[PDB]
Amino acid sequence: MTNIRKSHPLMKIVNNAFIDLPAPSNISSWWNFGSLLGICLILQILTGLFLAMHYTSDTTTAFSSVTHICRDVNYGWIIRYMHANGASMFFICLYMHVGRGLYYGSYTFLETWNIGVILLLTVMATAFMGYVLPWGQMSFWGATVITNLLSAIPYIGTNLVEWIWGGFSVDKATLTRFFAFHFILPFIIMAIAMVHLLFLHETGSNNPTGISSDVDKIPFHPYYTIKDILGALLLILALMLLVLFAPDLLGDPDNYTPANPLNTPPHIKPEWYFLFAYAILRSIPNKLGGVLALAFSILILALIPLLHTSKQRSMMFRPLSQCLFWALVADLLTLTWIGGQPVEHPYITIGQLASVLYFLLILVLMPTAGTIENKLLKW
Amino acid sequence: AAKNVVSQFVSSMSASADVLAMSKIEIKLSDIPEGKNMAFKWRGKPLFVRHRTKKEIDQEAAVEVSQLRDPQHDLERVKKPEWVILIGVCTHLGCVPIANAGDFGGYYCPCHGSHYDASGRIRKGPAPLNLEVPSYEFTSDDMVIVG
Amino acid sequence: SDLELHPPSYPWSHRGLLSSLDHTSIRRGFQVYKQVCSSCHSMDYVAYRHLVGVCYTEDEAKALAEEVEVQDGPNEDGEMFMRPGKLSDYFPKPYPNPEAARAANNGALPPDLSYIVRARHGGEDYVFSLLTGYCEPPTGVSLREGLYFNPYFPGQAIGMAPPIYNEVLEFDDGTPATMSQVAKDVCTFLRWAAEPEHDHRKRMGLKMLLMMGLLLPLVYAMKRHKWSVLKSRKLAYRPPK
Amino acid sequence: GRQFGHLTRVRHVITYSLSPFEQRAFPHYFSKGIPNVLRRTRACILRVAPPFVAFYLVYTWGTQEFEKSKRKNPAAYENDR
Amino acid sequence: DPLTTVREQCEQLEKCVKARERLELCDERVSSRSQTEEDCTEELLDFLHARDHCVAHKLFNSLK
Amino acid sequence: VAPTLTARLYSLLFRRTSTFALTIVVGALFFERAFDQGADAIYEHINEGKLWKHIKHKYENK
Amino acid sequence: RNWVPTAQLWGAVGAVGLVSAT
Ligand code: HEC
Ligand code: HEM
Ligand code: HEM
Ligand code: FES
Repeated sequence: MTNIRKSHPLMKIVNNAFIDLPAPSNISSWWNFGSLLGICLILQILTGLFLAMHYTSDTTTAFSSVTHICRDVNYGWIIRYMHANGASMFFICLYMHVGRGLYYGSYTFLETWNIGVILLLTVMATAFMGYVLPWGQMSFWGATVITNLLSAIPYIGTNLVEWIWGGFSVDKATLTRFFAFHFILPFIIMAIAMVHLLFLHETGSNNPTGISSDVDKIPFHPYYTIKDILGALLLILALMLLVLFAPDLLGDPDNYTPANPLNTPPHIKPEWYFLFAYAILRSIPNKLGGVLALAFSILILALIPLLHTSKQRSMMFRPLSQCLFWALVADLLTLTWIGGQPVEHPYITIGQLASVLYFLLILVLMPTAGTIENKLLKW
Repeated sequence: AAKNVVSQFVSSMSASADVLAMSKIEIKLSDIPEGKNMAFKWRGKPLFVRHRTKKEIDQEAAVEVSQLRDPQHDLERVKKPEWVILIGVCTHLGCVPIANAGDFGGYYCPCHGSHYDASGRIRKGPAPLNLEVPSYEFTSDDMVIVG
Repeated sequence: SDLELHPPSYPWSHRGLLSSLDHTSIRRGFQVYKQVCSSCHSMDYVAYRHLVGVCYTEDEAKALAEEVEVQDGPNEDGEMFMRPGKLSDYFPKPYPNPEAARAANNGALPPDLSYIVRARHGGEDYVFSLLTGYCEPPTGVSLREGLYFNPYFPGQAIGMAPPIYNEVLEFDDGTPATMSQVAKDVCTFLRWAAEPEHDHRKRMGLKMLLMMGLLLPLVYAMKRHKWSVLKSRKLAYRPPK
Repeated sequence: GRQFGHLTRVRHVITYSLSPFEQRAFPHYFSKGIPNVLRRTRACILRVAPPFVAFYLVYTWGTQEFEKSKRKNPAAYENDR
Repeated sequence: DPLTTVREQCEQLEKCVKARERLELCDERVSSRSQTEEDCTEELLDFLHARDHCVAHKLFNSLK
Repeated sequence: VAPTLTARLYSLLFRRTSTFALTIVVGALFFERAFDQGADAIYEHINEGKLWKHIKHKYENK
Repeated sequence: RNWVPTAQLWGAVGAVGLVSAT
């Protein structure tokens, strides 16, 4: 080699991971979420830093500071809204990435998947703290309710909850901590994302068919750079449509009411992204049984691999699998609906059956369906 | 697309509706009778406005440039002979000069003995450099805008 | 667990994606707040900055601003010797501090109207329907005097004096002061206080839609330009066999 | 490790491809899609659609009840008696 | 002025006339005991709902 | 024969990427301005007299 | 060679870019 820019600098060779990388030809449009997933995280960061550049992390000011951001600071209003709606997109994308892992069995990539779960839980921590940042009625009561949930742990819990908060309630100390954690988390996240990339770069992508495509590879640059760009255009279009014409639409919580430490959230609930878990949680009478089964909703993901039963890592050729896959998605939809529901009979009995359904689908139904399909094919 | 995006992001650092307003917000009436040294609260410090007298001007014009502790010919501070605008904080250890006091027809620092001539100019005491002159334009005859 | 008749979906002049605020309404509705409301409810994030957002001049609002500082002045803020002039001062707090407020209204605490439309669930539709909604207690019902009965309050009661009644105030131009006509103007000025950026935003939406209607179709082209090679491709398998 | 010349072995396979510039990006824009979009949607629909349909019934019923039981403040037990 | 006329019109439509009957009864069909739980609200809300839907569309063309 | 509009455009401006960039730089400029002018107008037409621009007359210089 | 011409158009581009952009 001489004057082959890419290999010359060693650092620049490391970037050919986005150009000369063998990329499956056939490849649904559900493969852009990965790339979108990463634009999201840069978008937040950017935007964020800017918000952090005029935000104050105190009980007295926080709401004011937010409020100042979207009134007297130039373009501080979109940036903030862009930031808030950003985080809806980052989750919307997130669930698309996973739906695909589930469906095409990308999670066959044992190690890559694991880091995916880690990533997924790491964004969840960040979205849970930042919401607290503005210090609105919704944020103030959900932070209390969720961290106190933790006090379900028998021996420690209680002491714990207090250390997290840094007091007996959620006053200054608490708020200042979330700011710092919110801040550095995403930088920690970016390292992970990159380790995630690292492991996948050893095996390549999977595809609709569910068969090796080494016989059919394609240079990433020519194709997929255009595809990614277009997907980003579509991504940005959804974010701005929502930011510019439906600002809070998606932001269910109307609570732009500074948090008064003794009031009534009629129906307090995490934002959309966490309703599944919430629902899941209420269905249990006992509070410790709810937390464990709150944790398991999300962690279940780390066992999928070990639940895979078929010989076709691709659900694509497997109809009974497809049907339950979709169900669980609609079950999951149903669970999010419960999330905004009053605590009552109708919603309780429904949510209860939906939780059962949800673990049944992942724990027992699908696996059986796997074997059945394999027997039908005489495999 | 990139042009607006980028230029919105950048603007968000430049100033603020809030900080802006208050920054240059200052006007004055013409009530200051030759003699008295009014005083305004502008930008979190003291804003001294002194209407002056032919006598004043005349004498202040005739200080020697060559010997001043902070050499700076009267005639270059004020934009109008008749009016002198200053910042009301002693350039020593930060007390506030006293209007028309001390041994010099100016102001007086009741903290270490710091004497100021009518211009701003240090003429006795540790005080280093002369009282500093804000930026401002005279608008119509009755209007003066500090900042 | 009382039904709430929150459903209102009030017709509006800015209901549409491209639809913008009517400042004359904003203007009107401001006066409404100032005369009818200023008394008990505050608007803290509201500076006297209507000028361009409300069509009040700088000289206009300076003067409007000035009298509000002369009578409610910085003397209720703690500027002992402050009077007319200033523009960075925010709308005067009806009372020195919250606790008082609730006393003047007997335990209730008059909500800052700044964000009302954006805060409570249901936006300017509910606010309009509350103010304009006051009907006769229901057969068999009892009411403490402060507990006026309002058809759209969660708990089916509110501590709200005659919010707005006919000929409560008078506008400059002559706009017919009807309870409702006044409410339509009051809400509007509220919408804007909640979201100042309402008009910029929707203009931006226009430019983001047109632009995107040029880039989505272009960039799709670009995508078929390149891909064409692959999608047009044809295969052939020829073993020696 | 090199990814491009070490992926696999292929023997006896000829492929024929043309340049972008000699070709058109959008051959039968709508006459291909329509029937392709139609044909795959109709093979999706059965697999996909159902569980969402069911969620909609559950939604509908489920909210009905709620508003009744609660709105039907007399539902549980009557007035007269 | 405006608001007050439109309201009436609204309650003059066959579906307003029809569901005002549930109001009319309850408003007087309460017994002796006056079972506080007999609160006439439910029935009222229904009326109000339909009155207002109507109101809104027409009432709007009448203001400034 | 003459070159299609495209071919003319092509051989004048796109052969050399230096010219191609230049073009893009200048068109990015010209385009902003018409877009804004047009787009703004469009918008302002939809809310006639709703915006201060339309309403400054009432309290302006007597 | 062709560098002057090309450097000249490249210099143009940066110029107009700043000017406008900025
Ligand atoms: C003093 C008297 C006033 C005046 C002039 C206005 N309001 Fe209103 N208001 C007042 C009190 C004491 C309360 C508390 C009610 C309670 O806790 O039961 C309220 C309440 C409201 C609400 C209700 C929202 C809610 O709590 O769900 C709204 C929307 C409201 N006030 C708005 C409002 C507007 C727009 C006014 C001017 C036209 C207005 N109020 C006047 C006391 C007073
Ligand atoms: C990367 C993952 C991130 C997620 C999921 C995320 C999400 C959020 C959310 C949901 C909010 C609440 C805002 C609201 O609804 O009012 C918020 C606020 C905030 N975020 Fe982020 N954010 C992320 C990254 C960052 C980063 C990297 C920074 C700065 C380095 C940051 C700084 C802030 C600040 C200062 C606020 C408070 C002001 C506001 O409410 O907008 N965030 N974030
Ligand atoms: C910060 C969050 C994440 C980022 C930035 C990210 C990024 C990416 C990128 C860029 C790709 C390559 C393109 C693609 O395959 O779509 C990818 C693939 C993949 N991701 Fe992630 N991802 C994230 C979250 C997750 C999560 C939560 C999971 C699972 C829990 C996951 C599992 C996978 C798997 C299994 C693949 C490869 C599947 C295949 O292509 O065969 N990722 N990811
Ligand atoms: S503060 Fe002025 S002489 Fe000391």
